Amino acid sequence: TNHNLHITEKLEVLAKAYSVQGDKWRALGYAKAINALKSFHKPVTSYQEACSIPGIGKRMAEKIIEILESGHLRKLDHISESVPVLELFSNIWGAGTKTAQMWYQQGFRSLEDIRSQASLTTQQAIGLKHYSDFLERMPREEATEIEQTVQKAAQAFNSGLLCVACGSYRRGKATCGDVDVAITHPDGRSHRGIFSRLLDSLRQEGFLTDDLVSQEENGQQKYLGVCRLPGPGRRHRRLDIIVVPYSEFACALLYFTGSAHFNRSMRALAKTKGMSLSEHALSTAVVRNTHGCKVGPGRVLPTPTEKDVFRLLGLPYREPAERDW
DNA sequence: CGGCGGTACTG
DNA sequence: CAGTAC
DNA sequence: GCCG
Ligand SMILES: Nc1ccn([C@H]2C[C@H](O)[C@@H](COP(=O)(O)OP(=O)(O)OP(=O)(O)O)O2)c(=O)n1
Ligand SMILES: [Ca+2]
Ligand SMILES: [Ca+2]
Repeated sequence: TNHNLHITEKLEVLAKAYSVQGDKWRALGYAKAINALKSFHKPVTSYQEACSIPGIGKRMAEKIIEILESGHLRKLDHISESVPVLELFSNIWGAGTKTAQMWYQQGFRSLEDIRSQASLTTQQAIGLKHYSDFLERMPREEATEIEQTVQKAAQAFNSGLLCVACGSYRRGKATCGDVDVAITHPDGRSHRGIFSRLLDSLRQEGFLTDDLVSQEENGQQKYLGVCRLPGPGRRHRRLDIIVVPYSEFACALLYFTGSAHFNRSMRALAKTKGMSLSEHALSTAVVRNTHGCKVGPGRVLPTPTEKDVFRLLGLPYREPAERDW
């Protein structure tokens, strides 16, 4: 469906360069531009046509036409030499751009330098230890196996527990970066307490190997960690689990499915219509002072299904595969 | 030009 | 609070 | 980077 693949391919490189350098807004504009380019019903044939597309302005149109007519993008040949290294360091889970810059500034140029000389948080050490595993997208069959491991451990405490793999898996992609499992109960009550029990059950199976984010003191809806399927040669994989009350399930699912750019656009649109959208609920506009500052949430508008959220936002419903932005 | 999603942990 | 993540 |  992407009729501008040669253009978007080269735009994404520049976008990634801006991203690993910490120019997050520039990268955002690029992301919206590239998404708009991939959804266009036709290969772009002129500057004027490109400019008429939302998300694309003069500066982006210049590059689009440059790639269209020459087949190349000169700016790519002028990208800083630090960028491949900053990208290398950014590929470590737990390490972002500030950290990458700092490491580069300290002279580090390889994962080996990071291993032997760099100061690493617990999360960064886990990310470094499983660098290759976490960087490799898994086949969705493996994601299925992981999801059903979690589901099997969950429904053992309560067979009525609903478990849905979200993220790229739910959007139907052939490969997944990590497994995203949402859990709830139509009951409305028996979703409570299952967090500790599920985590313990998965730990005793030897399924969970590392924890990145899990605040267990709190009787907590989110877990970020690492798992590995039983059997020889199995890779470590990133696993994220959310447990939500049924009344929020639709917004949770929607959030979890994404994609992230889809979520940002949808929340922006909600904001323009005097509403607020989060993983918890679709609500009315947040409460503000004389100053523009927010001081309180808006009133929750009940949403049993994703379609209800689309409805209350005045949007045509889209299946998960149509949210793959 | 200023704003750019809404949220949550870790240390 | 800065950084990072979903 | 784009948009209003
Ligand atoms: N900045 C972000 C990152 C993620 N998400 C949400 C939407 C995503 O779909 C979901 C899962 O995040 P992932 O990092 O797992 O991204 P995907 O599953 O969509 O793709 P991938 O296969 O690369 O993991 O969380 C979001 O709202 N905002
Ligand atoms: Ca994922
Ligand atoms: Ca994830």
